[PDB]
Amino acid sequence: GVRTSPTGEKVTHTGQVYDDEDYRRVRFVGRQKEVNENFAIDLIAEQPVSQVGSRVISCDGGGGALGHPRVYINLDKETKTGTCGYCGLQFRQQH
Amino acid sequence: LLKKTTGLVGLAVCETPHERLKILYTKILDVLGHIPKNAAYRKYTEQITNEKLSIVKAEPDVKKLEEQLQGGQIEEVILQAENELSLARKMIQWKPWEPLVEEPPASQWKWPI
Amino acid sequence: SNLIEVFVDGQSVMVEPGTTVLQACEKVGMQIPRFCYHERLSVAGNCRMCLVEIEKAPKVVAACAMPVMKGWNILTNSEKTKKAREGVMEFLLANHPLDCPICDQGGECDLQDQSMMFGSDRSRFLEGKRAVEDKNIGPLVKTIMTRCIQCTRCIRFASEIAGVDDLGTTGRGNDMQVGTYIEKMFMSELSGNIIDICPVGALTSKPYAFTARPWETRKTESIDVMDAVGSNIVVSTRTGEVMRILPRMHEDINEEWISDKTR
Amino acid sequence: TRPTVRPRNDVAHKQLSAFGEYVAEILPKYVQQVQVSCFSELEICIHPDGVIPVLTFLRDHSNAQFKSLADLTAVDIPTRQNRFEIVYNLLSLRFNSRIRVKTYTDELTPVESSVSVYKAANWYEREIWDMFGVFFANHPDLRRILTDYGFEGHPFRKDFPLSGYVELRYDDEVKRVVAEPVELAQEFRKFDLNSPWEAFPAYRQPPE
Amino acid sequence: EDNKQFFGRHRWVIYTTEMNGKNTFWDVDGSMVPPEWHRWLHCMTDDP
Amino acid sequence: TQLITVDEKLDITTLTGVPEEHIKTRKARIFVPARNNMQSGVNNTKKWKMEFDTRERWENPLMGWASTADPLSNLVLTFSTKEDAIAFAEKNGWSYDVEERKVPKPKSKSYGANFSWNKRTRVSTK
Amino acid sequence: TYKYVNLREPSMDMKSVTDRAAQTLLWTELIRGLGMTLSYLFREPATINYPFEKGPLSPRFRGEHALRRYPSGEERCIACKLCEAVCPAQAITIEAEPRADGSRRTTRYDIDMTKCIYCGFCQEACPVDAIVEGPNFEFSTETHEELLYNKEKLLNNGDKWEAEIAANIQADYLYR
Amino acid sequence: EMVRKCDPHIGLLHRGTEKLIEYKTYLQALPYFDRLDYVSMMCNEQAYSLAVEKLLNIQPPPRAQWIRVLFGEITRLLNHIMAVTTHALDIGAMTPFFWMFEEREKMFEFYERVSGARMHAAYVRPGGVHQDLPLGLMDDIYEFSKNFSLRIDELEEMLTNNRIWRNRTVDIGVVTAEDALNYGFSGVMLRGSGIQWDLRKTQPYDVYDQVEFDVPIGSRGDCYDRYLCRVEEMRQSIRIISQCLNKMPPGEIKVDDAKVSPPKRAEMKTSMESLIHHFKLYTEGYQVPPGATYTAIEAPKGEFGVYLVSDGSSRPYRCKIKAPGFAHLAGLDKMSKGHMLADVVAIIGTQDIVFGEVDR
Amino acid sequence: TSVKPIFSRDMNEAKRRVRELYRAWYREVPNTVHLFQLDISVKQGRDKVREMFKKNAHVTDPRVVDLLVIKGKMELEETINVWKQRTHVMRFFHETEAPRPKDFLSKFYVGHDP
Amino acid sequence: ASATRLIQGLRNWASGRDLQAKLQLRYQEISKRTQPPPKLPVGPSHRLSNNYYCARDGRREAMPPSIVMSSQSEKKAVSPAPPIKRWELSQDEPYL
Ligand code: SF4
Ligand code: SF4
Ligand code: SF4
Ligand code: SF4
Ligand code: FES
Ligand SMILES: [K+]
Ligand SMILES: [Zn+2]
Repeated sequence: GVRTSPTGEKVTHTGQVYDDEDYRRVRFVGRQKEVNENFAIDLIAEQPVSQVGSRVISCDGGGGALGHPRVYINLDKETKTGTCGYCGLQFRQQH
Repeated sequence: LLKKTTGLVGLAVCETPHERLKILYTKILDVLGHIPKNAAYRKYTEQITNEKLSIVKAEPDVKKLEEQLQGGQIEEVILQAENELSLARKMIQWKPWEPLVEEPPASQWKWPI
Repeated sequence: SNLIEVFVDGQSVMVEPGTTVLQACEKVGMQIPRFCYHERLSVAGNCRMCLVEIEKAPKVVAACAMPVMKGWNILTNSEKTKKAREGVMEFLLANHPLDCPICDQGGECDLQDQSMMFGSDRSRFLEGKRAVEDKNIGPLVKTIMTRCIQCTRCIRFASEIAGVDDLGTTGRGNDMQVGTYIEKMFMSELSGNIIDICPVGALTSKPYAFTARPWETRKTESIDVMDAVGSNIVVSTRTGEVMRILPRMHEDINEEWISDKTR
Repeated sequence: TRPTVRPRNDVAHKQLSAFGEYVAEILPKYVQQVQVSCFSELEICIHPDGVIPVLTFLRDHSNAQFKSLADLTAVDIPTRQNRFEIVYNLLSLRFNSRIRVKTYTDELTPVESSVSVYKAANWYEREIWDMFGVFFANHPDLRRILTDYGFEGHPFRKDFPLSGYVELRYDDEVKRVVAEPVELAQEFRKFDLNSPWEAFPAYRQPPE
Repeated sequence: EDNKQFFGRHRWVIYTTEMNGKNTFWDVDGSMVPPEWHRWLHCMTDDP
Repeated sequence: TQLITVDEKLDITTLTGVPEEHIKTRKARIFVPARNNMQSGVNNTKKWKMEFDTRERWENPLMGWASTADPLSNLVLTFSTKEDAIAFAEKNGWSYDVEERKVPKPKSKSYGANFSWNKRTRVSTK
Repeated sequence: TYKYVNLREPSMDMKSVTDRAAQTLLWTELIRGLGMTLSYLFREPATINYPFEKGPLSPRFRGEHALRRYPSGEERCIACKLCEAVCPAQAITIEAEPRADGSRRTTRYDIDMTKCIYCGFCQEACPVDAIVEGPNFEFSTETHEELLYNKEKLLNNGDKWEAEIAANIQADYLYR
Repeated sequence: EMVRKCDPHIGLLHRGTEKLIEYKTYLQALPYFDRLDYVSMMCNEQAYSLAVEKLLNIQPPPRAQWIRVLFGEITRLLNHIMAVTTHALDIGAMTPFFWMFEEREKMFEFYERVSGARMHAAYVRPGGVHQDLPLGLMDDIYEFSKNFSLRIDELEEMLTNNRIWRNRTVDIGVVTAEDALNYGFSGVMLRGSGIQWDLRKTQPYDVYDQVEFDVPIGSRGDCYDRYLCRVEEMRQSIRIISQCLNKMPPGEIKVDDAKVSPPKRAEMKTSMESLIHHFKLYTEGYQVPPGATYTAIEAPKGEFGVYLVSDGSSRPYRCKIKAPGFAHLAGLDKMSKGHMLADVVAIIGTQDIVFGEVDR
Repeated sequence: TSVKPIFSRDMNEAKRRVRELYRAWYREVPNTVHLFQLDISVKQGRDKVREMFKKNAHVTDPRVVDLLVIKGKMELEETINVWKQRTHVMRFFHETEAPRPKDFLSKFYVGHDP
Repeated sequence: ASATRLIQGLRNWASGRDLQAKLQLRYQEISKRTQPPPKLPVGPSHRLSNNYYCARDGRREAMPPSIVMSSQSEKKAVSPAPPIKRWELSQDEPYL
């Protein structure tokens, strides 16, 4: 979800944009500002919450040794989903 | 049999190695007699020089003398005898059997610091 | 003087009666590994990382708690001391989570450092680990309780120094959880110091969360000005920006604590 | 301890200990320590007044014959009052051996040049002048060898900073490469890496 | 491909005359190869 | 004779190539570094350290990095004792200030004191 | 266990002396050298037709840096700063914060490609395979600061080259 | 025409390498050694790795030792091709440069397949090597080595019996053996003068005591004997590579002490101890025990040594780099007296001088 | 408090050597201006040599002034021989460096440093 | 490899060698660019038992250097090692 400042400048996924009175916009004059349009905070929120039937799940990000270190997530809160601190995939105990 | 070259560049062949070795060993013992008796350089160098001179007096051959002196060619054994002679002539001047000139400072050789 | 003579690795050292084995090793300049012992907390003895061999004694003793007797030869580097350290470290790392990149304690972790120093270099644990529900004890102390090693420095600090008596252990066995058992918020005036004494990233600083990392920080020793105590602090910076404020030890002022405002 | 641990050599350890006793009692006027490391390397710590009598000994004596000067080195140690530690690495081809002859100096006391023993030293200690500021007496042509021609200071001292004090750039006003005080667009990030737990109990120092 | 040519000549690209709006009839470029063919052309794999 | 008598104070500032601005305006600090309270290890509190006063760090206009103009900004020297550090500072013409070593005082530890009869040092839990 | 290069005495019979003088006067070894050069004239050369043909590379190749994402679009980097701790040239500059969902992510990830020594210690220090040094070597610029990459350029190199980086890591992760 | 004096001024590539090493860890200091003798990359890697492993009191696995000797002899081929062909290129023979840099291109493909970089691999590490051989690499090393003898034969066709090549090398750069030893020469600079000294024979490292090779000995100490010594060292390197390809053992490629060598990436993502050890090795690095070693190898230019001093920390306190070319270029002044200006460039060619190792 | 000398037994031999080094530099300055085709005057270069000598005029140790004579002779040998270029000679004249603030008020204006 | 037999014979004659036997250009004899996945073996410390690290710790068995002489009979003069053995001339190819 990229947006645009009043100066016409794209705001990055970090939130950086130069101010109106900031001289450092002159580096983009006649050139471009390279932002990445694939925001990971948007793409991870599109994922479905995975319903599992255990009390503690494991997550390695998929792909085995191609993902992240394997972590175990406790799913005892029925208020909040159990979110992987590495990959951001989130889990819910189905009962 | 007159070995054609020593194999080392700038090291000529000695035609009469035994007489040259006897002259150099007796000259090392002559210079080394000027050192005091308590000096370990005198005792150690007299020991090795008398052993080498005994071996040179014991062997007529050049090849077997090279195999039992155990110093490579006979010409670099002659070179080593000359270096030992020059060293002992310097050791007369330096007098290193004397006690230590200065103790090092208190943590001069302490590693790790 | 009633000083008795004890031996650490054969070296003689004169100690006051009632000296623990850890303090006798500390007098000859040797630091025993520990997780629950803290020199300003009460002695718990519940991590077993300090187990050292007394010679002519067929049992390792908890050096954090055991008083010395006269003439003990403490063997800090013997074989069964090292086997005790490696075994206890393996049990500490069995259910411990692989969070070292996403953990703020990384680079300043006692569990990492004395896993490198006193433990084995690989795992034999072929099972699944535990995962513990995170607690909410305030907007200051981030709580990730899977990383907890149940050393009870929380509870001894909050009981003895902060005078709170609200942290505790619930349950029994491998399900023993350190928490408050209820949705209760641990806000003392000294509630930040549990981030200092926790040897793992189970309790971390929520304002300092994810922002820096201890090897790239410049440690400027300075003074607090928030009160008139004059608490000695470390301002740690990174690339010309203040990252956090830690305590310095001064025995006469702030012993090794600071208030939450200072922190 | 078989597969991953380096196998200890006891024979060369014993031989280097015996030869260190030999060198120490032949030359007790200068020899201050003799030590053999666990990986079997012999170090002869001598007094700086005996650089030449020791090194001419080991080059010329018929039980030493250290005919090659492999490397000559200085090490700055600022916690010593003689902060520089001059290190001679010697190779005896005849006995297939290596020896280390270590001595010391501070900023001001000269060391005698060993070019009359090993001509190989002619640049090394010259490098030691350029990098550490250890003056060598009776060196044939002592000058700088590695730094720039107008360079002030001696870089491999540990009180000298990593980047220098001056940087260079072409200035177009003066049509010339010029020196200015160094200003980095990004400072070198000093990392505090040392763990606070002791790694090696064998090397523990006695406390105060 | 030409597997009878020697290793280095055996795979090649003819670049297009127009890519992303730019006339590349003469101004062909080594970075005009997309990444799925970049393994094949640089012989990082046997499979196109 | 071959030894002379020099009774002047040891000062090598004209030899080290340091410019004058980073001799007389810098304040060397000589101190045993305080223990990181994140850890219980004390191996980093063993040797004395000499650092300098931190000068300006500012933002790179292009990238946002920490730019500096201080050559001595990363210079940390390590000394076995305090007096070696003081002698190295006085030898180089550095104005220094020394903080004394803060040693932790020996505490009185007793496990049975957690379970006393009449004292306040009973622990309420374990 | 040793041999003597150049320890041959030439033979002194009239056959060998006349052979050496015919070599001297009639230039036999020079015609040998001309013949070896003429033998290379009629060989197929080793020249590849760059840029239409490319030099062969391996999947271990260390080229242009890129930041990878998961197969959900979430970026792999969790701001642990191991790559900038291991970086031998201090080419990596990382700043982080918790972002709006509490995830541990970077706000700054700079690689100076003019400090970088292209040794790949960052990709092998990375615990999540986030920073990788990809297959691209054709990224010469006309300006110095176009090689001063920030997080946007690195995530765009990941999005640009992921179809190839995933296959190189597929072919080489079992050696790692 | 005569050269009375030759004063080399160096420092034009002085980069303060070994002051930069004091502020980096041991793993971070390893790629500096690729860039010293930058036609002998893995040999300098091997010298520094042997130095660190000697201070660490650990040893590499046998397969890593055979890979080190294999790639060190591939490196010796690289360095002597560079040496011989640029020494001929300065004198004027420009063509075997082009003939032998294609074989050198194939050996850079071997480096790129084993490490991912054609020159500065950072591959030989303290504790073993970084990564195992990719499957099919040793077959291609076999197909290179089987044909490389004909390439040496046609180089030696183009130079050895050539009268113009002999007239530029035979009376030139004569060093007596005693002056070669007294000037700190090493390698071919000794063995051209008849000295029977090679560190792979006399003070052998990793598995050189298990390979069978000859040592070419010069007889006159000139540029021509040193040329023939380098050609025959390429021959004997092909012999060693044949033996290493025949005798490569199975097993691991790092030391299985995981407090020195990093664990595998599959087990770093599974085990707690492996992730802790991966973390601490790639941030702090391993602590090396305190002490000082002087570890030397027979690099293809001569004795390449490291005097490495650890103070106990995970960073080197001191790392002096003894390079052969430093003492060789020091002896350039004696080697060129009584010769001419076109002979000094041949002397500079036959002392294989790369100024990265001269200047550090 | 008894140390080994470098060249001088006392301060007087050291001042003899300092004096002879100043003589040699004073003689060499016109040759230096001519062959490096410097655009300074000879008087300006002799003033710079006077400044570089009088910077060190506070040193009361014979060993330190012996080393200063040694380093000055090395600079002189690098100037007599064309080993320095024009740039290394002109680095004594800090031309591209803007004059720094010297008083308190302007250093207060420009930044934080004393 | 694609050269005609006339050019092949000319090239072999001008070099004086059989050049087609050892071609410096590479063809289908080299390894496949795509390989099957490996199963690399583990080291000797990948054992679930009898694998305490205190019994295979290389860095902790490093000792401080043993001080032989320090400033706090008719015994044999020693060398640092026995004298080096004279090398044998090569039986393979001595050039003699
Ligand atoms: S607490 Fe320590 S061992 Fe556990 S994840 Fe954090 S850094 Fe790693
Ligand atoms: S949260 Fe930390 S201090 Fe509290 S009991 Fe657990 S490990 Fe100990
Ligand atoms: S390849 Fe090496 S130098 Fe480049 S960013 Fe990665 S770790 Fe740093
Ligand atoms: S790229 Fe990898 S190593 Fe670097 S900070 Fe991100 S997760 Fe850590
Ligand atoms: S320290 Fe004694 S058991 Fe925790
Ligand atoms: K904590
Ligand atoms: Zn996950």
